[PDB]
Amino acid sequence: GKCRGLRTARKLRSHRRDQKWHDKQYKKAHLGTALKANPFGGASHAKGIVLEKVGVEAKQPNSAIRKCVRVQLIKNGKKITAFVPNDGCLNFIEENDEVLVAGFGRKGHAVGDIPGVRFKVVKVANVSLLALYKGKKERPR
Amino acid sequence: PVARSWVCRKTYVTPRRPFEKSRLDQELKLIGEYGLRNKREVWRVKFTLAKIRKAARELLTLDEKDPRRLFEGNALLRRLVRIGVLDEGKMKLDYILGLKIEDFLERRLQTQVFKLGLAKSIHHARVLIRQRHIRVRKQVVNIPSFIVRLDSQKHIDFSLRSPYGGGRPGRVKRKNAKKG
Amino acid sequence: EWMPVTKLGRLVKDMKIKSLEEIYLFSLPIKESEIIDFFLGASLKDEVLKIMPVQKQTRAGQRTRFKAFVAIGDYNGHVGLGVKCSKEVATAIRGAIILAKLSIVPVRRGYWGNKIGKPHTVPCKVTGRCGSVLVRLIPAPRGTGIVSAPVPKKLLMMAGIDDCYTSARGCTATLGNFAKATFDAISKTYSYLTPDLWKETVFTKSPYQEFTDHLVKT
Amino acid sequence: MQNDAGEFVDLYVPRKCSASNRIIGAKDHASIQMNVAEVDKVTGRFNGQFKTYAICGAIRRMGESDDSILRLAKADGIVSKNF
Amino acid sequence: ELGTDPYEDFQENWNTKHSSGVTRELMRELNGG
RNA sequence: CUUUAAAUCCUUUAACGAGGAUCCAUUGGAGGGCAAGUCUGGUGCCAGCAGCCGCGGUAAUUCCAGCUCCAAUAGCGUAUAUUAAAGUUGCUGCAGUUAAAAAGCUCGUAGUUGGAUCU
Ligand SMILES: [Mg+2]
Ligand SMILES: [Mg+2]
Ligand SMILES: [Mg+2]
Ligand SMILES: [Mg+2]
Ligand SMILES: [Mg+2]
Ligand SMILES: [Mg+2]
Ligand SMILES: [Mg+2]
Ligand SMILES: [Mg+2]
Ligand SMILES: [Mg+2]
Ligand SMILES: [Mg+2]
Ligand SMILES: [Mg+2]
Ligand SMILES: [Mg+2]
Ligand SMILES: [Mg+2]
Ligand SMILES: [Mg+2]
Ligand SMILES: [Mg+2]
Ligand SMILES: [Mg+2]
Ligand SMILES: [Mg+2]
Ligand SMILES: [Mg+2]
Ligand SMILES: [Mg+2]
Repeated sequence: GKCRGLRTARKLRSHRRDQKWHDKQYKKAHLGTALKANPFGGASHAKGIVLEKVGVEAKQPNSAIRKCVRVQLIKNGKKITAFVPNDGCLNFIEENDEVLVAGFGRKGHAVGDIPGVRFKVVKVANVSLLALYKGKKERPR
Repeated sequence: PVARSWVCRKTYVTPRRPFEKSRLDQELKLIGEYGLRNKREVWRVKFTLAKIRKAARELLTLDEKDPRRLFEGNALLRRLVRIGVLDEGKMKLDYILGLKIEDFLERRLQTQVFKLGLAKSIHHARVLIRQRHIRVRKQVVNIPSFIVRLDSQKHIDFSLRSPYGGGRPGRVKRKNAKKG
Repeated sequence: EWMPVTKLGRLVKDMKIKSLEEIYLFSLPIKESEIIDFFLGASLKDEVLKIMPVQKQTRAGQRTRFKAFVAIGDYNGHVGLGVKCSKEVATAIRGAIILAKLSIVPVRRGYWGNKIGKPHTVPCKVTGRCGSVLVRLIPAPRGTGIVSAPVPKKLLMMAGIDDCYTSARGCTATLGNFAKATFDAISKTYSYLTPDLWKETVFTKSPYQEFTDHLVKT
Repeated sequence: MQNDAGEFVDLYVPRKCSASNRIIGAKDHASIQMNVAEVDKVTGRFNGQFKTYAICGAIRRMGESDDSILRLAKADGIVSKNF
Repeated sequence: ELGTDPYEDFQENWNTKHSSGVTRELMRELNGG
């Protein structure tokens, strides 16, 4: 069992400090490898340049073609696959455009049928996708 | 460095469960009975009562002869009796835990204007108060959430400048009289 | 019309027993549902907690039955729980109501601090177990309310408890075990020996022994 | 049991086991409430008075109700001292 | 007119797509809420 | 008019100023978790939705729309860090037969702990 002596504070504290490293989330947050590997580098959003448009096949048992864009970030130059979520919003994005990209909602984990996609497009050409979808603002042009 | 102050605090707490049928029914009953604008006004009084209960419970863990308990529970009971939620015969520290939110809701200016016959509805009372028709013993008050002290209960009236309290007729009366 | 088949039922029907506490004192098992209707009567309210489909694998395919969980109480010191499985939902609900009102226990209520007025909380900390579910009830100050999950809260309200703190451990997603554990915890209130129950017990005539001559006639 | 005013506030007062002093609950169906008759010291017939014992089911399951009843009867003088 | 029976709906669709709905209906028929 | 170094704002006051009082409240949802429609028209494993379970392959309670209905409200969604939930880091307070787990066995320094007894 555990030691219950009156002078065992050092042992208890040292053991807890050493056994906190077997927690997945504590080690992920305090090790530094995840932060280094994160393309955003800890930011909530990022800006990138749309390299191209791609279609990702939805994982089984669902069957569909999810429209995504390959983009390259401006601050570090990494390449990222982002999702354009709406019905027909892929026609609002042109190549070589500048887009704002945020996370998908699961802190770096893939969401839904889309395999290996953890980012989504928020604004394209400095206007929000919601405004374009609802017809409140037009593309600058 | 500046000569400004940054002291402020929130006056309400949101419930943990967003969609609870019983809580929604109770809060809507309170809003309908006392003519409140939204759910936040209920949560504000709930927070006030929670703070009072927390203080009372903290003072009930001390010894009866502790000087701080005797000094501060007496002040708390005096304030509660002053605002009218408590009674003189029930000035023990245990009766504070027997208070309910309706007791604090009954002391608003909006409900006291309606209960005194100045208005024919609680919503009408709120409208009258907000439109500068009600005065409290000398002063025109237009805040519905004004908490009426006991000694001020007798001193609610129409303002002297109000068309109702002997003042000049309003815009509509003057325009209609000009019409004919 | 009610025709009792046991001595206790005949005594209750013939107005020989004043209250259900007389039956509770002698720990006499209750086998007829009409006794509780005779005593508690209109004060009883019930609520269906869950309808659960279960399946048995056969050669031709699965056979499905439905299990109803029903909690009942009068909000004034008595509480009961019942579970019934049947082929049809309505039959299971009726059986669950009957079984719940059959197994009705009284609840002991105590004070948190100064003993002024009517009791409002549990006498002390009580624990109930069912499966892996552990439920702990702790006395609370007056006006606190019930701080618990939705399922135990209904049973606590039907028992008549106003204020209580609640702790729970284990897989509480099992609604049946979660309800049965808190039902056991509530039932354990009258089984706890507190210093105010240290007085020696004065025995009294049992209803079987007291009304034996009347039972001989009928 | 009772409040500060002294008024008793309980549904009922449960009876305790005579052997172990444990509380006999409302759902304890293995408990026994037994009566032992008293006889006249001169004739030996039924006096009409009796002594009441109560045993909880936990003791009965232990098989210790026989000894407990024997000791209770010896204490009350029903059983001879030189048993 | 008697149009919908919650008991039949639950007993038939308890394992179908519309189970989570019919259960939610059945409780409304039982608890009155 | 007052305010102020001079102003602005607030307060105080003349005159004008509300019936569609058009002097127009929005943000997200309506299968469950979780409050609220297997209503109607399209589409037909496509487009799409979906934090999770899942929906969509010709009668979609879940997509695109109309109506209606919910929640908070001059506020409401989204992404990320963090706290409670977590008795899933357990000092209070977790586990180690079979679900993850006790060193192959023994000796032994440091550390931890240590039987009664004195007015
Ligand atoms: Mg992993
Ligand atoms: Mg599919
Ligand atoms: Mg689970
Ligand atoms: Mg809307
Ligand atoms: Mg819709
Ligand atoms: Mg939902
Ligand atoms: Mg619902
Ligand atoms: Mg899946
Ligand atoms: Mg169709
Ligand atoms: Mg359709
Ligand atoms: Mg945490
Ligand atoms: Mg905790
Ligand atoms: Mg974790
Ligand atoms: Mg603890
Ligand atoms: Mg564990
Ligand atoms: Mg193993
Ligand atoms: Mg070994
Ligand atoms: Mg050593
Ligand atoms: Mg020693």
